[PDB]
Amino acid sequence: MFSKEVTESKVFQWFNDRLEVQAISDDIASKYVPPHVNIFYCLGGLTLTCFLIQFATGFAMTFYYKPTVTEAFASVQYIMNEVNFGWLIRSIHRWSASMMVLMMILHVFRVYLTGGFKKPRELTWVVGVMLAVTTVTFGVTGYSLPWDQVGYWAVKIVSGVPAAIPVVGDQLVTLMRGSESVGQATLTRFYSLHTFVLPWAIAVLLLLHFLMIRKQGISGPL
Amino acid sequence: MFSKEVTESKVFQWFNDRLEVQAISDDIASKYVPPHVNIFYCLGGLTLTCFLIQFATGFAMTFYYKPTVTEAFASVQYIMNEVNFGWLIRSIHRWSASMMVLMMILHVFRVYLTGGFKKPRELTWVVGVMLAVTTVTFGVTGYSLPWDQVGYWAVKIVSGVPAAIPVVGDQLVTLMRGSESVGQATLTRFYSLHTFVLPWAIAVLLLLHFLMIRKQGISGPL
Amino acid sequence: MAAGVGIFIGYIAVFTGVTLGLLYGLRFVKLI
Amino acid sequence: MAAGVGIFIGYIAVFTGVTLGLLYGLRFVKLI
Amino acid sequence: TIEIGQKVKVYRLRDRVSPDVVGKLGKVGVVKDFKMTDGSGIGAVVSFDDRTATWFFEDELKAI
Amino acid sequence: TIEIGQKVKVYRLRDRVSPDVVGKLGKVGVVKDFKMTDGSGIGAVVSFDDRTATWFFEDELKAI
Amino acid sequence: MDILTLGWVSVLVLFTWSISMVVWGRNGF
Amino acid sequence: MDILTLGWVSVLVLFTWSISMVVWGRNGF
Amino acid sequence: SIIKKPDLSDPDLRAKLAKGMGHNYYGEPAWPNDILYMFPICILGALGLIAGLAILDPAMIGEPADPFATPLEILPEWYLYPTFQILRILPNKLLGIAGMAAIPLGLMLVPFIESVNKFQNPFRRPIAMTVFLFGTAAALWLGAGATFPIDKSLTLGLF
Amino acid sequence: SIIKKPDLSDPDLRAKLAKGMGHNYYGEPAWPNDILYMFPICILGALGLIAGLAILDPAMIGEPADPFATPLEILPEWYLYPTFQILRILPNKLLGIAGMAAIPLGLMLVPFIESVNKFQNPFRRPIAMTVFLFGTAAALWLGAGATFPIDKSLTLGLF
Amino acid sequence: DVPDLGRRQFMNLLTFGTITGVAAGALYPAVKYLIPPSSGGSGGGVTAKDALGNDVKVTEFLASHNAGDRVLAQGLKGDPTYIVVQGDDTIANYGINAVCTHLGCVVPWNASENKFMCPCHGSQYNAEGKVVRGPAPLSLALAHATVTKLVLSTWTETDFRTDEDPWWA
Amino acid sequence: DVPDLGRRQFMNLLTFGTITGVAAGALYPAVKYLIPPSSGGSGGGVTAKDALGNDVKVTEFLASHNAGDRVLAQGLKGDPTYIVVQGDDTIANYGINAVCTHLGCVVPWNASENKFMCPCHGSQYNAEGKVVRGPAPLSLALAHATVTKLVLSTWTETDFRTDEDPWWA
Amino acid sequence: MIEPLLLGIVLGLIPVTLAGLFVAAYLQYKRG
Amino acid sequence: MIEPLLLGIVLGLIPVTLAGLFVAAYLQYKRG
Amino acid sequence: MTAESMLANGAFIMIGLTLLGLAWGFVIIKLQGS
Amino acid sequence: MTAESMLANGAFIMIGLTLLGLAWGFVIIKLQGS
Amino acid sequence: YPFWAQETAPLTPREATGRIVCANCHLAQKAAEVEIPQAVLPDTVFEAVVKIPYDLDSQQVLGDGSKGGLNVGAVLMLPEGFKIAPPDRLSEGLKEKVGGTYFQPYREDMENVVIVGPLPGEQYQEIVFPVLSPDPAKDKSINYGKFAVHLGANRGRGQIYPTGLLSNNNAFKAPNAGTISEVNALEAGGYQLIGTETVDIPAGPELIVSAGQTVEAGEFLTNNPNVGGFGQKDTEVVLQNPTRIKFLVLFLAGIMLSQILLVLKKKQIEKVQAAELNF
Amino acid sequence: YPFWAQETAPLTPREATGRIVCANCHLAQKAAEVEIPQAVLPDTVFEAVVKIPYDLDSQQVLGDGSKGGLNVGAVLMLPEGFKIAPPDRLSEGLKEKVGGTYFQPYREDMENVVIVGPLPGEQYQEIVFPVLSPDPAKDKSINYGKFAVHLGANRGRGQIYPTGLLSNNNAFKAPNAGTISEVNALEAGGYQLIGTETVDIPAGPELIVSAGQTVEAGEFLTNNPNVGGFGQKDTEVVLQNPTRIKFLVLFLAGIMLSQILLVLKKKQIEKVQAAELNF
Ligand code: FES
Ligand code: FES
Repeated sequence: MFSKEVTESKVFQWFNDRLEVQAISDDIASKYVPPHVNIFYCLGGLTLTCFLIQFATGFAMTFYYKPTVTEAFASVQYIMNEVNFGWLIRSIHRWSASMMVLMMILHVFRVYLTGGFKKPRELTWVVGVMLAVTTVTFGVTGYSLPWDQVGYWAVKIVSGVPAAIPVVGDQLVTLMRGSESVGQATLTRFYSLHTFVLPWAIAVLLLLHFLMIRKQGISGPL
Repeated sequence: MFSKEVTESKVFQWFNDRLEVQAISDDIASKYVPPHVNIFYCLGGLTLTCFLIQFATGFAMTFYYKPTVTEAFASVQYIMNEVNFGWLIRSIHRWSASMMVLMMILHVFRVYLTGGFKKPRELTWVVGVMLAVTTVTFGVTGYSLPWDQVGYWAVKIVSGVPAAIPVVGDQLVTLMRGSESVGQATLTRFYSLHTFVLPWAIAVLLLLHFLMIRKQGISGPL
Repeated sequence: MAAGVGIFIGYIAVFTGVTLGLLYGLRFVKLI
Repeated sequence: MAAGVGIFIGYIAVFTGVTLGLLYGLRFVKLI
Repeated sequence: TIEIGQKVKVYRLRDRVSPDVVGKLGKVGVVKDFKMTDGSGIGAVVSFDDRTATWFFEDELKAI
Repeated sequence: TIEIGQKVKVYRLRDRVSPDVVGKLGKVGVVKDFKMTDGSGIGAVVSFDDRTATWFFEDELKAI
Repeated sequence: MDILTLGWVSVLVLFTWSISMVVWGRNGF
Repeated sequence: MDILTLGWVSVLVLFTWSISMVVWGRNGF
Repeated sequence: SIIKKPDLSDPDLRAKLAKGMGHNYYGEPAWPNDILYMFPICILGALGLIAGLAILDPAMIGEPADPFATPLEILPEWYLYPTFQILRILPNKLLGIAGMAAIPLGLMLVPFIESVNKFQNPFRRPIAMTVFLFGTAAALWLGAGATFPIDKSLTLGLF
Repeated sequence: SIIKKPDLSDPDLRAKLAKGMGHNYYGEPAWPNDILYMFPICILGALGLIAGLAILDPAMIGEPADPFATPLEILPEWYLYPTFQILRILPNKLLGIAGMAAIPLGLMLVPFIESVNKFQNPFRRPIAMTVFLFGTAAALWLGAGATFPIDKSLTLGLF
Repeated sequence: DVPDLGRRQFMNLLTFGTITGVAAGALYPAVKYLIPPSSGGSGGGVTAKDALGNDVKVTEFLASHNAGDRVLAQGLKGDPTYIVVQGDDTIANYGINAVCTHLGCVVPWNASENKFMCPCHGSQYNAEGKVVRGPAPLSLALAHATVTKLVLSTWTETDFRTDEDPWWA
Repeated sequence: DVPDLGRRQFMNLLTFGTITGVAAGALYPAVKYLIPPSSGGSGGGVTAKDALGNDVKVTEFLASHNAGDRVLAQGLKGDPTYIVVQGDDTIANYGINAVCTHLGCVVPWNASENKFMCPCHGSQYNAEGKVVRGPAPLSLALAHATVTKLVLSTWTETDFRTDEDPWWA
Repeated sequence: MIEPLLLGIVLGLIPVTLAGLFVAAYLQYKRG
Repeated sequence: MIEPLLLGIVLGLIPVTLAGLFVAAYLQYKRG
Repeated sequence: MTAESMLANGAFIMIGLTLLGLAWGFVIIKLQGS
Repeated sequence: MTAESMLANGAFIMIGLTLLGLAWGFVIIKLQGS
Repeated sequence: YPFWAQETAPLTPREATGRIVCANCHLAQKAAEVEIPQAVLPDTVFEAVVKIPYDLDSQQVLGDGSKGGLNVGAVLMLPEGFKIAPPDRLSEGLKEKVGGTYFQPYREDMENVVIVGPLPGEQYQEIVFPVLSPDPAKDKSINYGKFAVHLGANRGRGQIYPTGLLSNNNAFKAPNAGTISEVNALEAGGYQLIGTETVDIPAGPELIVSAGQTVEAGEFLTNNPNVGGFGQKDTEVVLQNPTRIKFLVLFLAGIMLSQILLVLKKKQIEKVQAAELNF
Repeated sequence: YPFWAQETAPLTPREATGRIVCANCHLAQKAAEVEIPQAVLPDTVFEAVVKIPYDLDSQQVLGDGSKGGLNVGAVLMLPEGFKIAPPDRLSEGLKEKVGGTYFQPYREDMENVVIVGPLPGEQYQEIVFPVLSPDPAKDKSINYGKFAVHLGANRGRGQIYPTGLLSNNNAFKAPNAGTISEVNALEAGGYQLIGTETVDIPAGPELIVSAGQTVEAGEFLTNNPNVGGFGQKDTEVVLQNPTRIKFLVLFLAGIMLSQILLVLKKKQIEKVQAAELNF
């Protein structure tokens, strides 16, 4: 991983002396991509690319977006209109949400049609499905943040379906909405989930997933 | 790390066939705490404890706190009064910010007075100083979130300080305030920094710090 | 704060009594 | 659009020309 | 598990194959290389007398 | 450079020391144990004739 | 030349070209 | 007995006791 | 490119291959061949294609939320089109929620059910490819149904 | 606890100890002695003391921010008391800013300057303990000065 | 007598059971915190508010509708409840909660057909709000509508349409 | 021939230089985005508002505060600017910006002393706003005031206190 | 609302990716 | 504003922790 | 042309341009011939 | 007592109870049988 | 007609729910389409072909009673800033395509919304609306972005007048459960049907209940002669900045070239690695 | 006096800056203190000892230019819900301690804020304010928490009347640059200094410029006889719920016991490990 020039440089020797960074190089270089791997094994990684764009542009939109029922739509139209390149950042964010979910579906098709999930990699698939759920949760929580007609009514519909359970469902609806009715509490809670809870949940699930693929490696040849 | 009972159970045998979790146990059990370590080596760990409380109770206060200039003080007094145990969660969070910084100062005193920073642990100390800066940034961004008088004026003072830079000061003030004057843009930006940017920065710096501690181990006997 | 000092004495005496009671009792039943 | 297919063809053709110009050129000067 | 350069006889064919490959069944061919197979087993490419080198699962072929 | 049981003789004292160690300068001892000193050094407990064992840095002692 | 057509064809061409550069670099599919 | 005094003494006692349990468990300071 | 050959003489690689792992030990080098050079080709492909889709088809600022007026047609994101159709067409709400929850848990059960067979190739997994292709056609049919009116949702107005 | 002794025969441990590392290879076991048992002792101590401080001394809802009325005495958090005093006492604002930034950057250089001496004990580095005790007394003096009027800030009203 | 598995597991039950009791004590305030405060209001007569923040005056409404069409106003549980005029002079004593029961799409009122007609999935209701047809299993909730300030109270008596105990109560 | 170190590093310069140009192209919109948009093209004629945010009319301000009194009204750069009356008939054509120059602490007005007196560090200013005493090196910024709508324009002309170029300009 | 372009990209990529994974599978399954 | 209790705990712990670390250091430094 | 049509045409162009992607990469591989 | 009084006495209580904790845990070490 | 929409709801044809007011009276629900470009550069005349497709041969009950041809109108609610291109901006080709269609704004100060109709349906199965996109450069209020274009296109007569009465083109229904004691024409197509509540129907639809069968309240007395219907189609048009696409094409060409250079650097590292393996 | 604050600023003594109105006329600044408990249970009479320390032998100039004793007043701004305990609620110790001090609310509907004074300073160096904490349980508006208790404490005569004139207890200063002329005792002790602008001063102050030195505008003409001053001290009182501390004590005892059991399990595992090493 480190070329001879970097290995001999006194700076790298300093780092090697203290943190033995060469061991990282050896671990990265020991791996090999088997011949059976093809372009479709890129899809999982592209699912991460779309997430990292979503991580960056979301960080961009937190600086201007105001998660309030009086200011959320005005702040989203401010991002679009007034903010410099806020049209680009918001459009890229919507498009990378759709492309993250599409790349994820294609990745589940690759995995499934290559037997990636088969023993010993059952837990990688299960953490996968959890990741997928977390991503659809990101999509739902985000859809409602603009507090536009489409978003507000999508959260109205989806958050009221837990009511189907006779007794417990009412409590789940009051928890999801954070109030008896979709309102300011629902927007504060969906925003806290979207921008804080769910990035940490999907980052813990991404670390679990990538640690299990690193340990076990890639699946065998078809 | 796994008793004789957990080991040999079909469940642990399953997880160990797949992910080789036994290697984690071996690595955790191989380490030893040298005799010179004493109660004061606890202080850095307690700095993490105070951070984890700050991570949990902060997650709690994101569900109710509304980062708007018209609703931030009303939402903080709603957390205190109306929300169940929101007085407890907010008071614990305010107290754990002070106790995180105090535990960090006491941990800098331990480290510096134990020679922990000396070669080869120079980079652990430098990431330490980065952590410290990030923690004081958490304190400053948080102090202003209630948008009370002390908070609003503390952000007014601190955010107008970069103005004194001769050439580029004014743009740094406009950048950190997010507006010509401390206002709603400054509260949206301080909240984005507080609940999203700074937790990720301090978590990357905490992971770097703990990885360097683990690789290098603890400092030598005094 | 004389009463507070009394309560502090009482807390350290109660808890140290519980600690040594538990330690010697468990050692007696050979648990520890 | 037919104009779009013409521009697409031109785009691809020029990019193939640059990729293979660079490939054979760098191979010639031995950079590859 | 399987010796290189070892004559093998194909007792069974796991998968449906073209007629030519089925002709290979029951023919002695010196294994020429090892190919990783579907089940992560070590399958063996088999060079037959006619030189139609076709890979086979280790389960299929039997050491000769 | 030092092994256990090895007879040693302290010749220098890197840090300030109590009167006992003042007297121990130029004394005959036998290594009793390996101290873990600062600077990540391998120190050595030394049992002298006095019968009181004092730890020393590696540089201080002279193997003989 | 319509700039809207050129924008759509640039995006379409970058999708085609990224697929072709990935099969070229990796030497197959 | 003053509840307020018991409230402050519980916290002071838990600080003392946590220090004493850490030096007891580790068998020294 | 230089391709490492699996060093099968090594008993450690044979043991790993027995368990299904150890395929990251042979083939082309991971770094820098694939990770350093080829991965940024895909990262730049995706960044450029998402930026081009953003520029060409920017995000649309909707109408301000009216709690008193429900859009004639309210729809979720496209990935929740089959999830949403299930809700509307199934009369009992509770079976709708059971189906919504049965999608992810059934997916979580895919590996345990299917690992009876060891063969990863789709052509050596007949029943699993039958269930998968039927379920993909059913999820695409439900998703297409979500957009249609509730009267013509189940037939896509085709018949 | 029965304490492992450093196996100095091992050349790997000797090499690690030469470089300053390898102190996590001897002493009492890390797990479960300290990690499992003692760490939750400190975690529960801190959680209980923070909950007791929160209950006994809860947070104060201040007054709402008035942009037109500056509080007579605005103060930051206690950890920025020495920094805040730096700002007000120094006549030139830019000099104050340079001092504020010199606190963290000055800290970042501590290891490089100090590593000239290999000894970790404070009593073996007199100059470093002199500079440290002077700097801790100066930071506590600045912090105490921050909480006084600017007229009596530098003397704490003592002189 | 070195502690065997049984004694070790009993001491693990003692220690970690007590730490689990303390953990549950610390978690209970957090869980109760996350549960929204039960502060919807009185839970009885919640004055019907206008679409705008202002609370609608009964008489001002009685001078605005002109009997052309049914109007909506924030209701119990924050669901827009229709206020019928039924003669213009005095609002009807009952207000039909205009939230479809199938999923919650606010049902508009087609005064041409004299029946609510939800566009969301096409669940019809009559003037009284009973489901004449459509997927919606239950009927639209009713509320009390006094002519005084307006107070909206859940229909505690048997509904006069289906003549059964109200599901919403 | 096999590419030598120089050739390898030149091809690395080609590839990663172009990837750095593409990265800078993608990063520039992000950095410009984070830079806040300018409130307006020119910060001139910034109608004086209030802390509550309502626009402050010159006539209403004149009616209140009698004479020789100072009341803050939001001004240029979102800083409260005192508006002098000096006769209760026409507001003075100038409005002292009551923001301490060295810090941000808003400066109150003591009409009894006829001198501004900042409470943070005691930085005083005379009636005209000039620095008389205290740690603040610069003076309070000035603006125009119009007696006919109230608008505050960046005071660009030479200040009539120190008779030097406006520092704030 | 329905985004037609996005569902065109979706219905285009899903079946071409499925066809290509079944083709890669068939070619690996083939015996030369 | 000044929180006198918090400042008390800060000014109590800082010097007791400093004294304790200098005592630990002296105890390691001194030779038995 | 219209946004609505990009549902159908956009899908076929995708199918069309993925394979044309694939194929052209092979063309480059064949063309380079080294 | 008063809130303001808790600055000095609270600091002395901190020093005192840190040293008393150390002492009492050494006491507990001794009170156990080795 | 479209002008009774101006009368009934002068503020805006679209409600907050997104239901154009046309539906309040045109009860049936036929199709409707708009062929608006996915994107339109600023200050450029484009065309929005509003298809209002009904069967040509179908005949509807004219107000008098005798069947006749349908007409077609529409309310094309363009985004803010858009309007109908003036004739001078129209090209000769679009001068021909549009013809003599009169387009009027739903109200002054609302030029974006345009109400065509009523137009004879035989030759207006497709109404080309010549739009002129706004320039965000000239007008600050206008910005570049995706904007919604809502159409309400209707063919045939309505069912309910602005007065609230019911038109002859409507399936009448029973007021009360009353037996049909009398049914008479009186040299007209109106039928004074007979609780025996006497009700009158006009000379539009033919009776399905002409027999003396008893009637119940609600049951349709006549067939529904409405062969037309209102439809609404919400689309989107991206007002695209040309500079955005110039810099996009430049950025994507940079990415393409960098990908070429990435594959070539991989070729170089592969050559080095192949020479390293050789001994 | 305190009632001139009621008149001047009836709404509230404290400004938005937190400056009590006292200072606006009591220009000097001396120390003021409040001995309020750190926490007070609900519905409990406690004491707030407002210390107003001034040197007792110090003599101020009186309205009539005659040295005399100072007086002491104060504005104790308690939190919302707090009040002055009525005499019935007072204990005998506090009944006698408070004595006959009359405490009045700054205004009706503002019982929390209490004004005392003017009181002879000789016997009122410390004014015990008998407070009565509110019960959040009985009063929904009031809640348990940390609250701010502001204080004003003037210890001497002011300098400027509500009329805006200046009192004799003040350092009078030059209006304009002149030179003293025809200096005489205009009043009984007042003076008439003489741009030669004739200015008059009251008897209180003593001239520092009586000599024929020239005068400049804004130059203090006399000594400052102001020996008193106003001070303000903002403190805090925690209205504490007793149940909060009951459950806190129980939770912390749980934690303490669990820590004991953690050390005991460490002892057990140390025994197991020590016997495991032995063979
Ligand atoms: S929600 Fe109205 S019909 Fe389903
Ligand atoms: S900012 Fe004005 S005196 Fe400090």
